[PDB]
Amino acid sequence: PVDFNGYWKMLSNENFEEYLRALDVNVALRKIANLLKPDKEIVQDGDHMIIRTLSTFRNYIMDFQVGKEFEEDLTGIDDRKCMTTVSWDGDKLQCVQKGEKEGRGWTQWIEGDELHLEMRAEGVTCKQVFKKVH
Ligand SMILES: CC1=C(/C=C/C(C)=C/C=C/C(C)=C/CO)C(C)(C)CCC1
Repeated sequence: PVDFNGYWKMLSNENFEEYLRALDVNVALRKIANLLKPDKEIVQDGDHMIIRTLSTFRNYIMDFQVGKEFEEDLTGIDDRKCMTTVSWDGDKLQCVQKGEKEGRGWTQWIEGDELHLEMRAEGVTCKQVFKKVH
C-alpha cells in the first residue's frame, strides 16, 4: 500500500522553523522559506525514483535509488554533503543518512491522501504534512 507516483503539496509546518535552526540557516532564508512551501511531484519508475521540488525559487531534484546508495549534496539548503540510502522496513519507508549529527535519517508513513512523515535532525523532530492534489 504505497504509491508515490502522484502529486503532493505541502499544507503547513509545525517545525520548519526549528528545523532550519538545526542546520543553522540564515535569518533571511528562514524568512523566505516561510512563505515558501515547495510542491513535490514524485515519479516512480522501478528502482529509480525521482522526487521533484518546484518552489519557483530553486529546483532541487534528487534520484532516489530504492535499495541502493547515492550521494546527496545539500548545497542550497545548508551546504552539506553525504551518503543516503533507502529501505522498505514494511508498510513504511525509511531513509538513512550516513552523515554527521544525530538525527539525520528520514522516516515516512503514508496515510491515504495525505503524505505524512517524521523528519529527524539533530534530535529534532519535524512534522510536515503534504496533501494529495490529484
Ligand atoms: C531550506 C530550503 C529548502 C529545503 C530543502 C530541503 C530540506 C529539501 C528536502 C530534501 C529531502 C530531505 C528529500 C528526501 O526525500 C528548499 C531548497 C527546497 C527551498 C528553500 C530553502
